[PDB]
Amino acid sequence: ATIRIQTDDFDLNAEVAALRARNPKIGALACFVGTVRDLAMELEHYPGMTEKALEKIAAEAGRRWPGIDVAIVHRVGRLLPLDQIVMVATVASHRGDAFASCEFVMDYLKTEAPFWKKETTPDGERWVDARSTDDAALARWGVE
Amino acid sequence: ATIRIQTDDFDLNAEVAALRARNPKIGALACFVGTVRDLAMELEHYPGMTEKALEKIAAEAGRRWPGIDVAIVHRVGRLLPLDQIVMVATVASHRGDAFASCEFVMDYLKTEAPFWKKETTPDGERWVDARSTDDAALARWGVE
Ligand SMILES: [Br-]
Ligand SMILES: [Br-]
Ligand SMILES: [Br-]
Ligand SMILES: [Br-]
Ligand SMILES: [Br-]
Ligand SMILES: [Br-]
Repeated sequence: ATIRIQTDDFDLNAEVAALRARNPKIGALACFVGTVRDLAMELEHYPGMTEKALEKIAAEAGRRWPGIDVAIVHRVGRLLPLDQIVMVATVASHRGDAFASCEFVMDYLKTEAPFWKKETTPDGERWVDARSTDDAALARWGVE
Repeated sequence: ATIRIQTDDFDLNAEVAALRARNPKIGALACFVGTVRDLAMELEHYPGMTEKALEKIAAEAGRRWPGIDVAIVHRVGRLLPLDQIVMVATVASHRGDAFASCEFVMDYLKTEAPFWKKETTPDGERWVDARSTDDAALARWGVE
């Protein structure tokens, strides 16, 4: 369960190869990459706190789908349109568990991991909670 | 809808970048890579026929989730343990459609795309239908 928050960009290929190297006997790999939509974003985490939340999310995915492995890399800092934001990769013996766990981790990440976005309000620059709400995902995964 | 069957190996990064370059305004990308499990595999397709089936699968994904784009690269030939077999990548405005369409394409590919595996039987070398059966996926996607 390799989880990282960084400012540098990540290499999906390299992260996928390392996950496979840690899981020599299973071969179904699902991944997700989110990128700043071209519709600047300044993202900040809570050092230590946010990583622990991501570790808890990956651990819960492992409880629900025994035998998977999970990698998460999330960026922070000043991110431009088209920049990569986050990648989640999971591996399993079969594609069903790989897809489900990858989407579960993304849903839980987007709704619960502590991140903040900088926004300029009339008072001035503020940091606004970047967590999303997804009520259909919560019902899907059995939580209220 | 870029669909290819080839003997050469593929580069997930390069394929993902090209898909994003064809979809400048949406940023949620889901992908799947299947690899020969380390438990040689000789895979063959039906030239023309198999590509058309993959195109039909991607078109149906586009009918179900308007606004997505889909890329499929499938390998054939003599594939060793740990070799990449197949990649499917989808992009959408939001992660829900990206994940669902990617899994749908993989399920339909694995159960319906014409591929054959070489096997040595008592009579001798034979080519056996490599399509899988998934009855839970068929129910999930509304087909009987
Ligand atoms: Br790490
Ligand atoms: Br995202
Ligand atoms: Br599979
Ligand atoms: Br092509
Ligand atoms: Br596969
Ligand atoms: Br998203």
